[PDB]
Amino acid sequence: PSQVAFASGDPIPQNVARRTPGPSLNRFKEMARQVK
Amino acid sequence: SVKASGGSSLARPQLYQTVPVSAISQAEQQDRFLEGSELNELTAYFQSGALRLEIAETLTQNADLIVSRAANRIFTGGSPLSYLEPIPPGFRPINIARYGPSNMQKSLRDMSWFLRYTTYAIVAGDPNIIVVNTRGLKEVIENACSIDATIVAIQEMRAASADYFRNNAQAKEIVLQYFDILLSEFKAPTPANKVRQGPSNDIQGLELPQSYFNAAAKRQKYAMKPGLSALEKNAVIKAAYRQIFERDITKAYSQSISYLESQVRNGDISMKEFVRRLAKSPLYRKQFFEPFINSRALELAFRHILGRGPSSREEVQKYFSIVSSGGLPALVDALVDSQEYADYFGEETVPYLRGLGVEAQECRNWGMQQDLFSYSAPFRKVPQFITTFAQYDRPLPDQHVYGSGNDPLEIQFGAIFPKETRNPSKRPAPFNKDTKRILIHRGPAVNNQVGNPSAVGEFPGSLGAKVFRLNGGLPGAKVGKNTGTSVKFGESSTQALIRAAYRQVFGRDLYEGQRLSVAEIQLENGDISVREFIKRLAKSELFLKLYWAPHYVCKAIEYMHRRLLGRPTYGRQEMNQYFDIASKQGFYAVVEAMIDSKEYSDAFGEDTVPYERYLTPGGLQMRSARVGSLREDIGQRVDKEVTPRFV
Amino acid sequence: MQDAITAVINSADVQGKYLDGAAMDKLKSYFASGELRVRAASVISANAATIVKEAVAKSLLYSDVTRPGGNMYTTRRYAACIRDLDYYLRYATYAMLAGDASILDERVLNGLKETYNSLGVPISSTVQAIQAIKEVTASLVGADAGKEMGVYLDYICSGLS
Amino acid sequence: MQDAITAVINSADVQGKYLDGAAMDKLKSYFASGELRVRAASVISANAATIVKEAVAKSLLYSDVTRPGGNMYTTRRYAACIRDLDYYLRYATYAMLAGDASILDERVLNGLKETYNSLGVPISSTVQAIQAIKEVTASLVGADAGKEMGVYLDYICSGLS
Amino acid sequence: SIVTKSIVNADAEARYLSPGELDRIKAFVTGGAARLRIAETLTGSRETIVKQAGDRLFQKRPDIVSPGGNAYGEEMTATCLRDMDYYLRLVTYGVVSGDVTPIEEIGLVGVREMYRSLGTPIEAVAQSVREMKEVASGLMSSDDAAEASAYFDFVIGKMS
Amino acid sequence: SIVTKSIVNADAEARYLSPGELDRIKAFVTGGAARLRIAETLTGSRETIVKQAGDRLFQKRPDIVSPGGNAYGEEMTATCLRDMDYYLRLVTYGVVSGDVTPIEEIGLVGVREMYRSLGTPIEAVAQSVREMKEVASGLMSSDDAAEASAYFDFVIGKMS
Amino acid sequence: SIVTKSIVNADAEARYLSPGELDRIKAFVTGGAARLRIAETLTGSRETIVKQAGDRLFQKRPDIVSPGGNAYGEEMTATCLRDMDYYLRLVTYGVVSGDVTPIEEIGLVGVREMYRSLGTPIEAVAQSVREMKEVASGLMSSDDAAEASAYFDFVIGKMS
Amino acid sequence: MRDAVTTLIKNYDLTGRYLDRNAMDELKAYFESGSARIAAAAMINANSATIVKRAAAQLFEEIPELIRPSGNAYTTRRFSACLRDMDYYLRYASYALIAADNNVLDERVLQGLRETYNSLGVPIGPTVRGIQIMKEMIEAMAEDSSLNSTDFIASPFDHMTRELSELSV
Ligand SMILES: *[C@H](C)[C@H]1/C(=C/c2[nH]c(/C=C3N=C(/C=C4\NC(=O)C(CC)=C4C)C(C)=C\3CCC(=O)O)c(CCC(=O)O)c2C)NC(=O)[C@@H]1C
Ligand SMILES: *[C@H](C)[C@H]1/C(=C/c2[nH]c(/C=C3N=C(/C=C4\NC(=O)C(CC)=C4C)C(C)=C\3CCC(=O)O)c(CCC(=O)O)c2C)NC(=O)[C@@H]1C
Ligand SMILES: *[C@H](C)[C@H]1/C(=C/c2[nH]c(/C=C3N=C(/C=C4\NC(=O)C(CC)=C4C)C(C)=C\3CCC(=O)O)c(CCC(=O)O)c2C)NC(=O)[C@@H]1C
Ligand SMILES: *[C@H](C)[C@H]1/C(=C/c2[nH]c(/C=C3N=C(/C=C4\NC(=O)C(CC)=C4C)C(C)=C\3CCC(=O)O)c(CCC(=O)O)c2C)NC(=O)[C@@H]1C
Ligand SMILES: *[C@H](C)[C@H]1/C(=C/c2[nH]c(/C=C3N=C(/C=C4\NC(=O)C(CC)=C4C)C(C)=C\3CCC(=O)O)c(CCC(=O)O)c2C)NC(=O)[C@@H]1C
Ligand SMILES: *[C@H](C)[C@H]1/C(=C/c2[nH]c(/C=C3N=C(/C=C4\NC(=O)C(CC)=C4C)C(C)=C\3CCC(=O)O)c(CCC(=O)O)c2C)NC(=O)[C@@H]1C
Ligand SMILES: *[C@H](C)[C@H]1/C(=C/c2[nH]c(/C=C3N=C(/C=C4\NC(=O)C(CC)=C4C)C(C)=C\3CCC(=O)O)c(CCC(=O)O)c2C)NC(=O)[C@@H]1C
Ligand SMILES: *[C@H](C)[C@H]1/C(=C/c2[nH]c(/C=C3N=C(/C=C4\NC(=O)C(CC)=C4C)C(C)=C\3CCC(=O)O)c(CCC(=O)O)c2C)NC(=O)[C@@H]1C
Repeated sequence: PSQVAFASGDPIPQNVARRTPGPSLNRFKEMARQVK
Repeated sequence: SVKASGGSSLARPQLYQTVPVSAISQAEQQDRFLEGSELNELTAYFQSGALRLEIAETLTQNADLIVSRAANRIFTGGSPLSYLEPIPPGFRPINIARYGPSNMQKSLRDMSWFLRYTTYAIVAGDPNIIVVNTRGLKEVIENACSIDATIVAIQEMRAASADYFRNNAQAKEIVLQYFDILLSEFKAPTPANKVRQGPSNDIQGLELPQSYFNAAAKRQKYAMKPGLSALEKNAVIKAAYRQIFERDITKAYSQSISYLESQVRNGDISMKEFVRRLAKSPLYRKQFFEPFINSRALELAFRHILGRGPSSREEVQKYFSIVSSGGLPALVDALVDSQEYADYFGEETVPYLRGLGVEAQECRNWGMQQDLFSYSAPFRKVPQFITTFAQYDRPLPDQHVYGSGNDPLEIQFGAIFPKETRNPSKRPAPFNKDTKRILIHRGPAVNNQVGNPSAVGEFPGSLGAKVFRLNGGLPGAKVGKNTGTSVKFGESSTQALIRAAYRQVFGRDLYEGQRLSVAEIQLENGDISVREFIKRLAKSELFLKLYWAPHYVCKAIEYMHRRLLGRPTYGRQEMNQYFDIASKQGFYAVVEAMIDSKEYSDAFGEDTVPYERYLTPGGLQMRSARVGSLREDIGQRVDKEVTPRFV
Repeated sequence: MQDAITAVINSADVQGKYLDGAAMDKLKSYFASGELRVRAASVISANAATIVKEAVAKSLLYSDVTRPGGNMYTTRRYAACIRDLDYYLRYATYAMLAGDASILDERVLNGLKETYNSLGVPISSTVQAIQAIKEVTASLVGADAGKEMGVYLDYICSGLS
Repeated sequence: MQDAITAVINSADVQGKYLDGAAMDKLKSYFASGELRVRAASVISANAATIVKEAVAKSLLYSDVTRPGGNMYTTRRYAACIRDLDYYLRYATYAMLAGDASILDERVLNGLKETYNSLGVPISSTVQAIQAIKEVTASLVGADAGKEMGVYLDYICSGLS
Repeated sequence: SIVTKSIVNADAEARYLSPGELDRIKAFVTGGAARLRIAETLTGSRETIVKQAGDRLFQKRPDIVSPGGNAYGEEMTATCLRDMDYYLRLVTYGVVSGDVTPIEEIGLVGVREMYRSLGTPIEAVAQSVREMKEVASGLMSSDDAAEASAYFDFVIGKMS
Repeated sequence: SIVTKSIVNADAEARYLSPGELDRIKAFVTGGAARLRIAETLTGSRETIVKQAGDRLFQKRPDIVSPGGNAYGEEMTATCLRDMDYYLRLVTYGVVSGDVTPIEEIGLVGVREMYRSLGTPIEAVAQSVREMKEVASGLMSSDDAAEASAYFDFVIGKMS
Repeated sequence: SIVTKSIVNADAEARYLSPGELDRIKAFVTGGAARLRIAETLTGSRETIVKQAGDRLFQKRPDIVSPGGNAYGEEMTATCLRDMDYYLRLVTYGVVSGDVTPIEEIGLVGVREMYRSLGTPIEAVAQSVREMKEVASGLMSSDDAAEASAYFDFVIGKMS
Repeated sequence: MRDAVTTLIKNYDLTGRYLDRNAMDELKAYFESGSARIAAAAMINANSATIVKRAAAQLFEEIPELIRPSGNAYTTRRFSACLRDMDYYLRYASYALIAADNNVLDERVLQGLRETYNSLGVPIGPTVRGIQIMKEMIEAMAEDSSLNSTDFIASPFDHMTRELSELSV
């Protein structure tokens, strides 16, 4: 009977990843590769 | 920038339909509990959902293998998987190097995203996510990608997912049909866009792609056909009551006109004629005409009959002229016997609320229609349409930068603010940073600091508020009146100053156990100045409790500025300043900042008690546009009453 | 503002009745989960800047909102958005401590929607931002505390919507 | 406020790119007209009270507005109308120097209608008085710069509609 | 309550609650069971306390129930016992809340202006609460009544 | 612009533009071709100046690119060079407008609060503009370099 | 101290101490021996806390010890250990007082202006107290650690 | 809806003035430029679909995150809606070109655009960028075509940029 517990029981943690620089900064990613 | 704002209420478009979403919303629109049908929709889905988890889990894990076997078959001349992010009609294998890296990156990710949306489709249990995202895709992909290569790619994935899974015929067929839908929707060319034609010259024409109206939950459309069994006929009539009265009133209060119900059940009068007679009935008149202004009742009549808000300024102007001429019947007649009504609903179909998902929407009456489609619309008694439409053409109104609600009533005491919830009368206006509000000076018009900044510390001479100053010598300042002198005359003057200083910080005179006795006697001894005394009364825990704590942060800042400086804030620049202090430092520092401001020091010295210096135009209108106090020469032509020449 | 204790008192005061058996049970329910609320508040107090940091990092960073033309491009706007998120987290904590969302009505959601519409702030973007708080909060605060915090943050979302 | 320069800066900033060839052309066009803009401003600066005087004498003086029963009858009201026309000439010069009517929307026409309706300021008579300024300014400055001034003076008039 | 007062003080300085204020709430929460016992005992004999303390009041200050007195008459004595029941109810709210804010907001703020307009001596109402304390302390145990009397003492102190 | 700040100052005093103020706009419009040349020079090396200033910053302050730093990894270093390019563009807008208000309103007002949330050393970004100034002066003349430096120094001064 | 904080709050409203305020001092004075036990443990093993938490900071954020950082060299590392020793001393003063005012008056008010003039990242100093909390909690009993960490978390909260 | 003629009428009607020398000259300037305005409108009517698609393709290469996940141009549904919006802006600029007035651009486009885009979560930055890309696409094509006047083409798109975009400074 205790299978009904979805929102009443323990909530399942969801993995939300950190937002990363995208292909708009491909110019700067190229610059960061040459800055070494 | 735009001078008016209708509001930006949260829009929630349905991106794709699921089985639970399809089941729940079906009875939600009908205003029923989930019956034996809609429960069985879920029951069969929840049982199959366990299997549907096993479909995806295998396909999510082996996702790399499926796309690898696909790309190798389609693309020739090297390895397509170098940079990873059955029936051939007549396809030619595309070269890797010839296609280019940028086009190859698109091609690879789409092949993965096609499979990704297939996995979401099984988990959702409805191929709606496919139908939407695949229907109008053939045309846009044709330009720089071969169609013949895509069909065999999906067909490869169809076989790839079939062989890898292969559990049961009750299990694999779900994978097969959803892939079969996927290829058929991709083979299908882009359908024609839904064209919302303007009903008249006043309203603009719109267009919506055949994809947006494929997911956004279709509004249940009921049509009275004469042959229908009386159960679904009852469902049509209940829906007609749910449209006109916003709710099923026949279930709620047993308020129903059976006289009209009988004629439509037979087919004597059409649904067009039913809506006509029901909206001119005393049942509607009492509820949606009687409690409302002529403008707002018009706005409600729009959503009940046409199923939309008034679209243009000219439309409100036209339909208000109708409701002024013949009233409610004439308004109803104009709404039903329109070119729009007979185009949408015709004669048989019950009117339905056409919102964000149903049709293409115009960027004019967005937030005005959003609040109208809500069930909290017949409580907003302030018109939202005619107000915004008129404010659109006009410049920025006399208003606080953070809305009309942020403005307190210009009264002696009590911070009274218009509530957002209680009687919706929110009037947003796009105010920018460097926007100074025009304020009317209490004293001389020449003594305004906007035009005369030198005359900021000039006292209003029987034009504005009375100025309280510690000009006279405080009692027991010098040791001239030694020991005695019981009748020291300069004692009542400083006590009247204290009371006025209390009256400025707190609009009203305080009680016995509220007066700060420590601060009073320090001023009376001459230990602290008036500037420090005003600061201490505003730094009091009572001022925190009475004006700061129960009110909205920026409402509390605005009222404090109207009490300590006797002036509303000019705009954003000042409001943002004190709001920044309120966030970091707190309430006490906001008090400190308003007292230690240069403008405070210029207007009021160390001995000067603050006073009302500037009013809002709306505030002065409340004071001097009543029956009394209003002069004869304000907004009236004055004729010189002279005795006639025969007299 | 009123808390869970004050809500019981004010309900008894308006009727003019002494605290009855049902009222005593309502208070005991709050006193059952009170140590949990205090411990929950101390976690948020420590990670005040940290929760806001990750919330922006998971939703708002490297988006069209923070990009030029957006409503969170300029540093003055970015700081103003951070300021708002600092307000939302603090007042949610107060409401969590109180056990009542009456403070959120009085202080926050009295004229927030009218302010945001006048400013031209995307409410859709803020709802996503406060939803981003909800996950980061529950990661540090716990499950039962995360459920409590999850309600009041959704109430801020509900008021804005 | 926004001038013709900051309007180009604003447009380039929200795009998130440096000032292109088209952006440079818009600046050079303003700098070419800038010589006429400063010249006109200096003459209006020196002849400030005289333009108002001629405008009041043209429209307002020896009328029902200045006579008893009118709104420009009282001395505190007369000096207010002088100051009002002192605002209009000053801010029109400001907008003329700027090259944009942004300042007029932010300071001048910012709830001006509701101000004038509350006090009982004649809307028709004030518009004619600004037109009286427009005619005097054009005759005093020139046919090119006075017409250029007349655009912003008509903007105040159309804002009072 | 004490939760409300702490939050308002915290919002005044625009900061999260100090661990001193956090320790204030948690100890009140754990020591709340004793506070509910006080409220139950005061409610249990609410018609016993008011009746006894009223009798103590009209014996100590009989000029109140003499011609010229504010509570002179069968109707006026009844209103006085009604007033005494209000303050006893206010005490029960105060003990439960762990703060004197609910007593202040309802039945202490503007009490001096109220009893002045009615023509009631404020020192006599302070005496009625003082006698109300004595009867209540007799019913409750030593340590339990001692922390309960503090809420009575505020009502005395604010009025007298 | 130098116009906007002149208007604001004149509006605050409620007066027409000063003969001194009008002469500064006169000197601005005549030297409008000169300041647009500096902007084109800065735009010309939009990927060269910030590149050189980047290399010079990461050798002077290697803690930035070291583990535990704010700009650790190729993704975060890209964001640092993005900030470099933003501020260089902000100076480019500044030299064109001849004012610090088109600079401050974008990326100086509330910048300490801005970088605090990201956990960025503000004094390191102050050195970022310092290195930008030196390279920009290198790829420029002498007389126009001092005019460019003045707006660069404001970006340094308000940040540090 | 919690006594002083109570007095100044009562003096601001010009009133005697609240029944709750007097009870809190009573609860503090009874648990004063427990607060002394927290101090005696932290003062006894003071050098072991700051050394471990210091090293735990240096492994987490090595950019501090790396060149370009604030605490570069053995002398500057010893200064960072001293800074943490000073802050651990503030916590011990905080727990005996029962309030965060002693911590505020010495080493919290105007700390952001201080470490700016030193060029020290304040978020790294915030993380050092976080590590100091972790080692101290593992040193002494959990019932005393929960009380100790409450004052530690305030130092973290005000720092960050 | 108001054109350059109606705006000038409304301006003179407000003051109650007959059409003077300045009024007649402004009308004559419209009527002489009108031939170029229709010819410019004939150009964009010919290349309505081609410009919209190419300007989008340039936009999603400038800002790639739009067509990437969490972007508001990711799905086909969103891609069709964005190209529809790009079609709208070109269509209302088409009206604004002949009208020589930005009232049609204000009334039916810009008035409730900010409120809508903030509701669904549609970006306002990439939008005005996409409008400005279209502007550069028209101007270059108008330079290629035999057109005497091309300066009026920039006017509606710049007004679309000015009104919709956030006030940076
Ligand atoms: C005449 C005394 C003054 C005056 C009036 C005026 N009114 C309008 C237009 C409208 N009138 C209303 C008001 C009402 N709606 C209601 O529900 C009620 C109560 C039953 C009333 C009286 C509204 C909403 C409108 C708008 C409809 C429309 O566009 O006509 C105008 C026209 C203004 C315009 O063209 O925008 C006028 C002039 N104003 C004056 O000048 C007189 C002193
Ligand atoms: C008594 C006849 C009835 C009554 C009164 C009542 N008033 C308040 C509080 C306020 N009274 C006002 C009104 C005014 N503001 C003004 O400027 C003037 C004219 C000089 C008046 C009369 C205001 C602003 C308030 C708000 C708080 C304040 O005092 O500043 C209350 C308390 C309401 C509350 O809940 O706070 C009451 C009860 N109500 C009755 O029951 C009587 C019939
Ligand atoms: C951050 C999640 C997002 C965001 C926020 C944002 N808001 C504003 C503007 C203001 N916010 C408020 C609102 C409040 N008033 C109150 O009383 C409280 C506390 C309960 C709040 C939260 C106010 C008053 C302002 C105006 C301040 C000012 O004048 O600057 C902005 C600033 C926008 C601008 O400068 O025009 C921002 C950035 N918007 C986003 O883009 C984020 C997704
Ligand atoms: C005579 C003593 C001096 C003088 C008079 C003079 N006045 C004007 C112009 C005006 N005077 C007023 C002033 C008032 N009218 C009012 O309503 C009141 C308050 C009751 C006063 C004091 C006004 C408003 C006018 C304008 C006239 C009109 O109605 O249109 C003039 C004419 C100025 C001109 O050349 O236009 C004159 C000559 N001048 C002197 O030299 C005497 C010392
Ligand atoms: C003269 C053209 C006409 C006229 C004017 C008139 N105005 C007032 C009063 C005020 N004028 C303003 C308006 C402004 N203040 C600002 O900040 C701006 C924007 C730059 C303007 C234009 C204000 C605020 C007032 C109120 C007083 C004050 O200065 O604060 C009056 C007096 C009204 C009264 O009864 O007090 C008058 C007469 N009216 C006419 O008759 C002319 C056609
Ligand atoms: C390089 C000099 C230093 C550095 C940079 C760095 N910055 C961020 C994050 C952001 N940078 C900004 C700042 C701006 N945006 C603007 O609008 C302006 C004014 C024109 C500027 C300068 C913002 C808002 C961000 C957020 C990212 C985004 O907008 O998408 C980071 C990333 C850190 C993180 O992930 O939290 C970095 C690394 N860091 C250093 O250590 C250098 C000294
Ligand atoms: C050709 C062999 C392959 C191919 C190439 C290709 N793709 C794009 C870009 C897009 N892909 C899509 C499609 C989708 N949208 C959805 O909702 C889904 C899930 C059902 C998919 C797969 C869209 C809309 C685009 C455009 C957005 C973008 O730029 O990414 C291109 C670029 C188009 C152009 O020339 O402008 C190309 C060349 N895609 C295929 O279908 C083949 C596997
Ligand atoms: C493409 C340039 C960008 C983009 C577009 C986009 N918009 C929506 C949503 C809507 N678009 C509008 C706006 C208008 N309709 C009008 O009448 C006018 C004036 C002519 C405009 C500009 C409306 C009303 C909607 C909502 C309903 C509808 O589609 O008709 C979407 C859909 C968002 C969703 O996912 O639900 C999109 C994708 N988005 C981008 O990212 C581009 C920068």
